[PDB]
Amino acid sequence: ATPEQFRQYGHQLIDLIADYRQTVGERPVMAQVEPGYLKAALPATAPQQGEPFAAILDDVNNLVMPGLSHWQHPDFYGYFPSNGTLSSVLGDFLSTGLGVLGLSWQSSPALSELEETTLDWLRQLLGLSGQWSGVIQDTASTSTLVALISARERATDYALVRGGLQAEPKPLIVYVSAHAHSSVDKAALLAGFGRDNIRLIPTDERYALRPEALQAAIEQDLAAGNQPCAVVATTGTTTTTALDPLRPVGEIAQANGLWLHVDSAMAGSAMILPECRWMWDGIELADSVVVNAHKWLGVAFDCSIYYVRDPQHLIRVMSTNPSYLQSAKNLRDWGIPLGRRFRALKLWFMLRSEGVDALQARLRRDLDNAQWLAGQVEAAAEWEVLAPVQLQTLCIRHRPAGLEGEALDAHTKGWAERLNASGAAYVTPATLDGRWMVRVSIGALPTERGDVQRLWARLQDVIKGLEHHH
Ligand SMILES: *Cc1c(COP(=O)(O)O)cnc(C)c1O
Repeated sequence: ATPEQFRQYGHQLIDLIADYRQTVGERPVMAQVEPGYLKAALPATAPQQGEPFAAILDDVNNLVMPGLSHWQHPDFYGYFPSNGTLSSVLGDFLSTGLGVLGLSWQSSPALSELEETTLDWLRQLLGLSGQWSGVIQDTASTSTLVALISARERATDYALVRGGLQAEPKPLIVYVSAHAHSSVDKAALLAGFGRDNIRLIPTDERYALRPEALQAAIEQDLAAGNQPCAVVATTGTTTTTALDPLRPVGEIAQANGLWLHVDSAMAGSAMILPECRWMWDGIELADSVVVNAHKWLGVAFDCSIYYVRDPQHLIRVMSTNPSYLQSAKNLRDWGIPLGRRFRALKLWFMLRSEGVDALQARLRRDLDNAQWLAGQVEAAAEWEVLAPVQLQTLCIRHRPAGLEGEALDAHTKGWAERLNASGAAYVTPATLDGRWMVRVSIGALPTERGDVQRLWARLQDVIKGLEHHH
């Protein structure tokens, strides 16, 4: 397309996306197609000569829109939100249409310097001290790998410029809560740790790891000749949004020379709320922390924030130059990819356009709406909440009288799959304590108290065999 062909196409697409965001609630939250629907519906080869853009858009309405689960939906409650404020979407347009790449400062100064400013902007909004400095990764997954590669490198004296992992005399252990996200385990394994070497630490009544078990596990490996390396604590676990206690775990990791990396992907955003930073107490004792501004806060995916107190050790590892001294910026050296796009446009536009006053009320909205639905669920007979509601996620279940064990597990994913298939809401079944339950994660951008009331009505009715279509 010419730049003005593109501008005739630009305005048509701006309109299509504006009507989507407007009328999204009118659709089934989750896709109602079958595996193979699109591949069967598409050509088998690329076209030799270009095809008109109206042809695409037709295909976009007629083939692509029915095979979407809608994350930006008032009735989406699944997983954790993947929140896409239209101001940040407007930042992403500009980053793509500009076309620049950061391979170095010189290859575009405005990209790196903006990212430096906006990350410091948010560092302050989260309540973090001045010793913290951040970079945008693509995902928490990558971020925790960065942090476990950082952990490895600290405990092995930068072996990567020598024999690397296989020349180390002692197994490097990684200690995580038994409710830590599956990305934490993978990251260990991609950094070479071995499943054997990852000890899951048991949890408490509130599914938070017991520091007493950590220090038990840690003494036992020293009494085995293994070499403890790193702890990974989770502030807001995926199942129940449990809250690892980071001050006792941070004093342990400090007393034993281990890396404390904190996985605050989901609940990190709440730390712009001053009333919620009890959840983060101890975090100043941590070596790294990751928050997914592309989750709840509302910047469009991808935008994963990683903060270290020792950026000189990050640069040493990722630039594979351990002789480096900070006192004697190049985001190249702050993560895996040597090239980045202008994702700082997204943070900049959202932080500005909305304002910290809007971002605070929204998150406090999802917190307040999750206390409301927990109060109905507690009091309705036959219904129960299985975990504390310290964030905006509820672990709920319905209990027919007499119905225990496997049968109930079937009853629970049955109605969970029936509610999802109706189109009224999107919920994520998940296991807790060897039993199946159902998660309600409240925080999609347009989810307000009216929508949550409805969800509580569809939940009751789906058990009585009543399902709602649009
Ligand atoms: C979502 C999440 C992850 C995964 O982060 P990605 O950005 O999807 O890679 C890891 N840990 C926690 C606690 C999360 O909520």
